[PDB]
Amino acid sequence: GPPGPPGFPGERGPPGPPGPP
Amino acid sequence: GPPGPPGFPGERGPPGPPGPP
Amino acid sequence: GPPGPPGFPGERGPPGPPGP
Repeated sequence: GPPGPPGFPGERGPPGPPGPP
Repeated sequence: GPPGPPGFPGERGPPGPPGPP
Repeated sequence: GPPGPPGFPGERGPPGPPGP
């Protein structure tokens, strides 16, 4: 048969690194 | 034939950008 | 039929905290 539907999106990424001084 | 099952979940998103100065 | 393709990537992370 035909392929199933696409899976769900992943979760959100982690916070970025601290900013420069 | 019947369509297949849903796909695997997406991967986690990328890390965020650097914070402000 | 075969399983569907994997999902799309998640949301971009939040910006980082202010620098020193």
